Amino acid sequence: HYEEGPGKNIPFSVENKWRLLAMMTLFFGSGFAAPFFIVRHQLLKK
Amino acid sequence: HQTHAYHMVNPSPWPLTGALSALLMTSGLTMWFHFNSMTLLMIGLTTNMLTMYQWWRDVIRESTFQGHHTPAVQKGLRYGMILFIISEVLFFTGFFWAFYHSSLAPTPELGGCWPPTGIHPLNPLEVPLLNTSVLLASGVSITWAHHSLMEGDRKHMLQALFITITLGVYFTLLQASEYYEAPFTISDGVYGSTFFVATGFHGLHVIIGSTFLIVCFFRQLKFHFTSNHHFGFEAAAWYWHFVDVVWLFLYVSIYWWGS
Amino acid sequence: SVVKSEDYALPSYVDRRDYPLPDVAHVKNLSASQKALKEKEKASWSSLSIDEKVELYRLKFKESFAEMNRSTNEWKTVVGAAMFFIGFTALLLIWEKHYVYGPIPHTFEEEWVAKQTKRMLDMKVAPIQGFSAKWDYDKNEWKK
Amino acid sequence: MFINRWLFSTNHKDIGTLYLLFGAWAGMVGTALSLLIRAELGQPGTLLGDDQIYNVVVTAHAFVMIFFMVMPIMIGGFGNWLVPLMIGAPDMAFPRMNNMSFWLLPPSFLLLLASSMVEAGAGTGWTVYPPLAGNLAHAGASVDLTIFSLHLAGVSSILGAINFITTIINMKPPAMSQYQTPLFVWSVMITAVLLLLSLPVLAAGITMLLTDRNLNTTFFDPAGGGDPILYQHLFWFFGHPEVYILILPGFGMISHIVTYYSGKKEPFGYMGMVWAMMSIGFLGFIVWAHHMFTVGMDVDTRAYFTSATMIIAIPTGVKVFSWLATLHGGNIKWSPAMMWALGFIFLFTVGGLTGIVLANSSLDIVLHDTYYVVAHFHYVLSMGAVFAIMGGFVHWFPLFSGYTLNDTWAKIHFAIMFVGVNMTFFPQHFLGLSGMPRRYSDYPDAYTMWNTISSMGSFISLTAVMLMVFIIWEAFASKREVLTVDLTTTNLEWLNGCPPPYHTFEEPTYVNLK
Amino acid sequence: ASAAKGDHGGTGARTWRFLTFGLALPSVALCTLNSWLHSGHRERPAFIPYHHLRIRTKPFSWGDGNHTFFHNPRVNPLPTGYEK
Amino acid sequence: APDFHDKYGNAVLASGATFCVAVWVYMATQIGIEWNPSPVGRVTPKEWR
Amino acid sequence: STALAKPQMRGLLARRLRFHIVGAFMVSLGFATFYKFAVAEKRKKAYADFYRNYDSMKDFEEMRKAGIFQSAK
Amino acid sequence: HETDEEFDARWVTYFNKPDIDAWELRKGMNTLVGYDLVPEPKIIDAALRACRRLNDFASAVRILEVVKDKAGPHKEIYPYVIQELRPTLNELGISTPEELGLDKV
Amino acid sequence: MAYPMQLGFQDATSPIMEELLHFHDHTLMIVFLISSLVLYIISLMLTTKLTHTSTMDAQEVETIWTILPAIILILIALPSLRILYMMDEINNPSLTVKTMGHQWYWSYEYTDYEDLSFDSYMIPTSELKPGELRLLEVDNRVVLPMEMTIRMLVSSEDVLHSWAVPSLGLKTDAIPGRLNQTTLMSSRPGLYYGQCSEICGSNHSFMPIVLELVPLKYFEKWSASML
Amino acid sequence: KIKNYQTAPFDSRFPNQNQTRNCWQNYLDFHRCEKAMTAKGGDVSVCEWYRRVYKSLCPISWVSTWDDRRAEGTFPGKI
Amino acid sequence: ITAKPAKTPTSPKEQAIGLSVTFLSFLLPAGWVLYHLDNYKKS
Amino acid sequence: FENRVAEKQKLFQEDNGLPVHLKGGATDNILYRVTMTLCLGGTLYSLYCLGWASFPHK
Amino acid sequence: ASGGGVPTDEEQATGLEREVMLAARKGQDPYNILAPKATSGTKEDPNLVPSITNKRIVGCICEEDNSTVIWFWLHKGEAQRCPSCGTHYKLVPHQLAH
Ligand code: HEA
Ligand code: HEA
Ligand SMILES: CCCCC/C=C/C/C=C/C/C=C/C/C=C\CCCC(=O)O[C@H](COC(=O)CCCCCCCCCCCCCCCCC)COP(=O)(O)OCCN
Ligand SMILES: CCCCCC/C=C\CCCCCCCCCC(=O)O[C@H](COC(=O)CCCCCCCCCCCCCCC)COP(=O)(O)OC[C@@H](O)CO
Ligand SMILES: CCCCCCCCCCO[C@@H]1O[C@H](CO)[C@@H](O[C@H]2O[C@H](CO)[C@@H](O)[C@H](O)[C@@H]2O)[C@@H](O)[C@H]1O
Ligand code: CUA
Ligand SMILES: [Cu+2]
Ligand SMILES: [Mg+2]
Ligand code: NA
Ligand SMILES: [Zn+2]
Repeated sequence: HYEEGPGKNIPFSVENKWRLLAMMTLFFGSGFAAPFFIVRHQLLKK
Repeated sequence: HQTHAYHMVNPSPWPLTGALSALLMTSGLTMWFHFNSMTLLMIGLTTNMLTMYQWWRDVIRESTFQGHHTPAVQKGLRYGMILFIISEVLFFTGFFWAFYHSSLAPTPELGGCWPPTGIHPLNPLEVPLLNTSVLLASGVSITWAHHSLMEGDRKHMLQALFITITLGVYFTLLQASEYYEAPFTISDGVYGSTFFVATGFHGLHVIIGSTFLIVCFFRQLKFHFTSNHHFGFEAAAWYWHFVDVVWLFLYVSIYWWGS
Repeated sequence: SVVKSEDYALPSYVDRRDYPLPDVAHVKNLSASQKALKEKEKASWSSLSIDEKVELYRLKFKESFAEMNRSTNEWKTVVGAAMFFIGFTALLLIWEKHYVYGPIPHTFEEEWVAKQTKRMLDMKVAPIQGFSAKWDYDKNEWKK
Repeated sequence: MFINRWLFSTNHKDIGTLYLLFGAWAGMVGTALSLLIRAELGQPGTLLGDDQIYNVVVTAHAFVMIFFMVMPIMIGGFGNWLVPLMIGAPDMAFPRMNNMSFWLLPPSFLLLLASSMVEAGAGTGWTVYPPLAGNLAHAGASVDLTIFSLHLAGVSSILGAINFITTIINMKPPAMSQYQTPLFVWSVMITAVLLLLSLPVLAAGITMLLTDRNLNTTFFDPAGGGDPILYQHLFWFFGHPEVYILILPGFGMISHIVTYYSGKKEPFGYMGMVWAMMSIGFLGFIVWAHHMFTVGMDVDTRAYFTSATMIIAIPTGVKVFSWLATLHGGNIKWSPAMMWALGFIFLFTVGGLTGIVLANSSLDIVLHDTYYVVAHFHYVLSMGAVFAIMGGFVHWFPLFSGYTLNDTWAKIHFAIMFVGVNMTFFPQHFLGLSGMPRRYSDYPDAYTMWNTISSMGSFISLTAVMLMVFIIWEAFASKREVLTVDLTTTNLEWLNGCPPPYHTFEEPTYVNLK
Repeated sequence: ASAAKGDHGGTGARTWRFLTFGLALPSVALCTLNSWLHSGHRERPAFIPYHHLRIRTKPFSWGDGNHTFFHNPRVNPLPTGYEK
Repeated sequence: APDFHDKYGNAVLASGATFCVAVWVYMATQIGIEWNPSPVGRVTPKEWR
Repeated sequence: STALAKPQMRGLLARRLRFHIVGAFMVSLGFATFYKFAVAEKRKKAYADFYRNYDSMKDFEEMRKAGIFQSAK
Repeated sequence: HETDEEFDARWVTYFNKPDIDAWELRKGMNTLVGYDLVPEPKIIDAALRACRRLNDFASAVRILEVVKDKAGPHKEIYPYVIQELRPTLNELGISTPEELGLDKV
Repeated sequence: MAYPMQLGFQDATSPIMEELLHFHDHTLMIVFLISSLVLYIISLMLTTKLTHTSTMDAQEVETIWTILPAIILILIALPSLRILYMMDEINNPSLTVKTMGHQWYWSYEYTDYEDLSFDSYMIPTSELKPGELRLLEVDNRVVLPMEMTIRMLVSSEDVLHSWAVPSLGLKTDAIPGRLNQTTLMSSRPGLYYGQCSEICGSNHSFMPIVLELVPLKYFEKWSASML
Repeated sequence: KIKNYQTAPFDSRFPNQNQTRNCWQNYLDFHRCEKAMTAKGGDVSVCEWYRRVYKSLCPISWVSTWDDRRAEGTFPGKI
Repeated sequence: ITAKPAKTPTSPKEQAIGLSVTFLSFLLPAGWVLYHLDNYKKS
Repeated sequence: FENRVAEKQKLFQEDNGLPVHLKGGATDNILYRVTMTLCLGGTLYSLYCLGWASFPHK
Repeated sequence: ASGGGVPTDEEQATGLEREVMLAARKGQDPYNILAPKATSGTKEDPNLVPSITNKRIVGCICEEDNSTVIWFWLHKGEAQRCPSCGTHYKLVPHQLAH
């Protein structure tokens, strides 16, 4: 069966807070960056 | 061990393959409309069929073979099917609204009349009347089928269900032939637009409903249904009456009143 | 005293103004002298000392009303920190002005504005209340 | 193991969590798009380019905030986590179909991103009106991708609505009548009914747009006898119920949050609250043409839509007053969740009231398609729905995760957000009254002051959004494990611990009929 | 209404079969007769290039882009008129 | 026993307020932002024709 | 060594509510009076006074001589 | 509902039940403080005597605290009540929260 | 036009716009009163240590809080609907003018007697004459007679637009295949500005409307000189 | 003769905001009248009122397309 | 609510790091895009 | 035809720990692998297609 | 006109469906389909709450038509009282599956 309890009912690891910081940073930061890069992509076509 | 009566389902890949197949079909349509290619689309349609097949197979495994469909579970499925049908009614409603809007206020481009200048409607007393008698008759044979199943009569169930499906197939063949014979097309302004899209989604529902009946027919051949437990059959029957009733509204509105 | 995760289904202790008598004692296990104290509590309370009374109270409850209802200096941290981040936002605006925004249109130059303002006045823009109404056409100046 | 659990889930808590993750990621996208808007408008002139790129940004902003952030968080996230727990059900009725509602969302979002990458994107407004959205003024794949995106999100929500309705009607303890279910559960059921009825009508309308664009139908094209106005009616027949869909689960969480932090065992006037949500749900289907007061409609139609729109104030006023009456006499806990809720009550009321202004078609002639409309809906959405989501998130995060947030940080976050959204939207009322239109990349010089202030406010909200991420990181980084929760006797969702086990209510609750 | 027949003592399988073969299928047989009689190709109308008809705002994604999906040469003119 | 707020509250308030005022006053007045205030009582109308 | 008087002990929250809701009502009337004087009447009298002796031809003539019109020099 | 005197008598009787148990003691107090009133001295008198029969000194003190709390900013109430309770406090040997130092933060 | 830091409506130029100002003052007063009462009650609910947490009876105070808002709505709807029907009243115009939306400019047609029509485009920022308004000026203004009832007919030849002039209380969508009617009557000569008010693509922001109101005699000579 | 026209008057048949049908109907009436007059041996001048009304109301591009369509044999209205 | 003390306490310093890294992950990529806007707008 | 439901009930209730979608035996596994391959493959291909469509071909 | 060949639930129902059906025949409710009827709920006549473990969540609707349900864990041992109305409940642990 599955792991249960705090920090185990989630699809990401919270075992190491620094690795977690990196993941959260990539995850939220990719979301926030995407429109800027899409704008840039549109700008650079015509 | 649980002491309630509901079904905890085994973790399943079909939701994911279902969702991806929706991505492949919509991408595929886009690719087909804009980049002259059918490949994404065909792959989407294939995974879609595979998903439906396995998912519903599993539902049959869970119920007929494993016994998870207690009355509380069956009652849930009932509400599910009723709600689904309601959502399908509202979908059609939008097409009828489009039809009544254009045909009640025909614009100057049409000649300011309905049917538009240069449109020659099908005679509603011909094949469309036949189509009506076919669906109505299929509502009767499917009721005979239901009653036979409840009375425990295997042979007459199969006979009435077979008749029902033959009628569905008949309607479909008549409609294919009408589509081909029609002197107006989907590109003939709002008349052809409302006609083909409305009756076209309807024809699609007849095909789904007939398929659902065919599944019931094979499940019955394999003895899956009991005289009291046969929700797959009731659901297909509800869905069938729904398809019949939409036809009646199409007939009265578009073929008869809109001619 | 010590509360565990796997006790969530048990009656628990709380300090709340509106639930003065919680479902369990703050302290359930008793030392030897604490047991003797619970015995002495069965006789007249007048023979209990002040210290003993306080100790009975602290066996039963964790914080007094005065302790639980106390106010804190949290507001200073909250307000000060909010001002800090709002402050930090102005740095982002400064960066944006310097590196992202070009010059604004020439219609904001002072002479353009003076000319536009005369023209708005000549056209009696908002003459009832909004704009021209504020200009004295007789004395040729803004209404004092 | 990982794939079985997170890609093949049939568990309502895990699926809730996937929704919240998806919703939080969408929120970052929606925030970025809104900063692009406000950077373009932050000084007079052209920053990005002409109105096309600009309105591609505006259109994506709206779609992302509505379909990818708010609905998934409220309905998919909170609905899935809390509704089965609040009625003591072992899961949703259709646990596997529930998973497909989730997995339809990433593809739907991918289609939206695709439309903004191909050609020049869909710069149509989230309403996607023809003929601008047609195959001549928006040739190529962008609008078709947007339509298909909406189809997928629509299917996701219709199957979700069927799942919630069945679960709530069918899976309560046998002794629990519908008048013993919590207000949040009511709010989600009413939301699901509106979804079931309204999304298929949108689906019909956009399918007709799709066929006009690709199959030479002419539903919306005058040359074949169609009418662009028919699209507006089909869209708004969905779109007004849609805004009630966005706020109803928020009303539901506000009721729990306010009852909870007031130290109350129950919300004031329970049956009044059920009545008010039902009335609002029903009335929200008969007012759609208030979105159309300038298209040229008969005077009596306009009189009817003005009057029927206004009547909505009455059941909504019952809720606002019942929230105040729930606070009354409370042992008030000043928690971050409660601050969110108190801001909700006030700011939602403001935005509701400016909606009442707009309901008057006479005045709406002058306000329609101006920033007065933008100010109205951002009070109810970016303060209303968003505050309800933040309130709910901080209140229930310890249930979902088993960890606590730092309350001081959460209060700091609230304070920054509150200043930011008000700075952003309040000056837009002035811009609207004085005539600044919607969907402009640039404005006459007179409007410069309020636009500058408004952009500054949006930067302050950005700061609150970044701080939020840090705050969630800090909770997970520190691992303060929850011990005791108060008021479990009237908040069943907490009674199995934090986080609750994977399988809860394997043995159902015992409730006597008496 | 009440139709013009009777039974109602108990609607069962026997009754619904009675209706299937005694009423519904005979109706289908009658309409089939009626249809496979009033058929026969009616003479196609003069072609007039009305602008509200034969709409082409974008080529169809099949064939040469200019034929509808169930194009019938006999009865469906192109925007430039009937085919050869 | 004194918590974070007892020990740092006054400093976080004082220096947070000071920082926020300073950097907003600077941003508002020193970097070329055009606020476009009312001409009323400030602009002398000049001939344009 | 004086006793204290029995104070009011019941309905303190209700009493406070009543007092302040009645206060809120009085403030609302005072604001309605104020607003219907500093805003609504002010607006009607500004329009009324503006149009009382307004001469549209003289207004046009001033605009014309200032050179604003395409159709009138 | 009922008159003030009937309400008080009902609560006096509740707490005066000779064999009142610990659960009823708590249930009574925790219910009582939900109401919009500070309980009359006679009600508190009976609740304190119930604490005595249950051998629970600490709950007697907590009851006096909740009286104070229920008065909110009406600072005249709590000392009036203590004044009225004084013979009972002396008889039972109940020290007030103030005499115990429990009013200090 | 709007002026810097404007808070409210542009000054009314037509009797109808004046009517909307008074009706908005009336509604705004109600909005302030209700939202300030809500804020006040919130603060009242939150500023006491007195508590009352037991079950509160609701079916009494619900009357007040349904009847009072009902009365308030009727007090809004009454003047709202009076103005709505006023705006619909038969007036007999002296003149009919058409405007057609385009990407991205307006055309005007005055075809009562002669065949007059012309295009009206934004003056580019680089070509403004001194004191002209960025984004607002057009090359050819809509000259109209002041103090006269004019019927404006609005349509489009491409996508949706919307024809608006805030000072006159006007906004009428421009829909292809459709001919929408509104009436216009300026109490004063002058220049009255508006902007396209339906998203219509790349230059939506840059297709303004400028009305020039002058005496009938000047309007007639201008019309003739414009053929 | 009975004229002195300023613009098309209020017509109780088309009292609302959408005037599309007013334009259209007056266009058809003018051309119907024109055809009746040109045929039976009479004068087009009796058609004049319809001509003025439709000219006032109808966008130039509509009248112009309708005229091209009548010449082409594709006008969908009945004249 | 009551909770246990942090299992892995996050000190003032560690918070300053997570907060810096968090803000940077939002500010740097958008900043880079915005800063190079002109380079994009004509190239 | 004869009623063989009892045989299928025994097969699908076998206590072998298989999820229902694999419990029919080796063919379930094959059909699952075809489906998931087509879906994952098709999705990568749709991403390739977006990549292609995202750029002008002048 | 008539014949057979359709299995009945008695012959063909299986798994949990079959268990619910056989239990209902003996008048039993091991899968909690029905609402239990309250006893008077006194100390002497407590509501008897079956369970397969040593605690179970009770929800008490204290008075007919209350919309608020009071939820608590009921543990094996002495009768517990609803914290709102005091009615008594007693856990009666074990079995169901023989
Ligand atoms: C959460 C989303 C949300 C909600 C809840 C609402 C709620 C309401 N909205 Fe709004 N609205 C939008 C989101 C929402 N809106 C959006 C997104 C648009 C723009 C669509 C677009 O074009 O893109 C829009 C547009 C819109 C328009 C069209 C304006 C235009 O385009 O010209 C109108 C017109 O009537 C309107 C009205 C209302 C009204 C009357 C309510 C009412 O439900 C509010 C009722 C609430 C209150 C009144 C406050 C509480 C009550 C009291 C304290 C009691 C006393 C009050 C009185 C006595 C009046 N809204
Ligand atoms: C839910 C809806 C929603 C929300 C929240 C917002 C939020 C914001 N919007 Fe809005 N906006 C719309 C829906 C919304 N918007 C719609 C529908 C339109 C009309 C589109 C059209 O015209 O076609 C629009 C239009 C619009 C315009 C007008 C564009 C124009 O007319 O040209 C502007 C300009 O200022 C604007 C700005 C903003 C800003 C600055 C925010 C900011 O306040 C945002 C700050 C960020 C947050 C409030 C969100 C974060 C929440 C999360 C990140 C999830 C957190 C995660 C968990 C709790 C797990 N928006
Ligand atoms: C025989 C009766 C049964 C009907 C089904 C027939 C099979 C074709 C497959 C499509 C089924 C889909 C249903 C409805 C879709 C729209 C139009 C289909 C109705 C139809 O078949 O119309 C045909 C037009 O075909 C066309 O363009 C069709 C071209 C096919 C393109 C399909 C377009 C797909 C559009 C996808 C939209 C899906 C979105 C739905 C969302 C549901 C909610 C999410 C009529 O032919 P014609 O030559 O113009 O006139 C006859 C002249 N002799
Ligand atoms: C070319 C053809 C392809 C076209 C595409 C669509 C294709 C066909 C779809 C046809 C649907 C087939 C559905 C078969 C479902 C079989 C599984 C089933 O029927 O499962 C039953 C449960 O019902 C249930 O889940 C109820 C399941 C209900 C499914 C509803 C089906 C509608 C699908 C609509 C999708 C299209 C969208 C519309 C487009 C606008 C099992 O319970 P029982 O029957 O009581 O058995 C148990 C007894 O044996 C015990 O004694
Ligand atoms: C709307 C949300 C966004 C709000 C505003 C963003 C806040 C500021 C974040 C700073 O981001 C960086 O700023 C730089 C300058 O400060 C950049 O350096 C650039 O400019 C330099 C300094 O001139 C060079 O050293 C480098 O080559 C480089 O490209 C740039 O790369 C960027 O990452
Ligand atoms: Cu034309 Cu916007
Ligand atoms: Cu609406
Ligand atoms: Mg509009
Ligand atoms: Na700009
Ligand atoms: Zn109870």
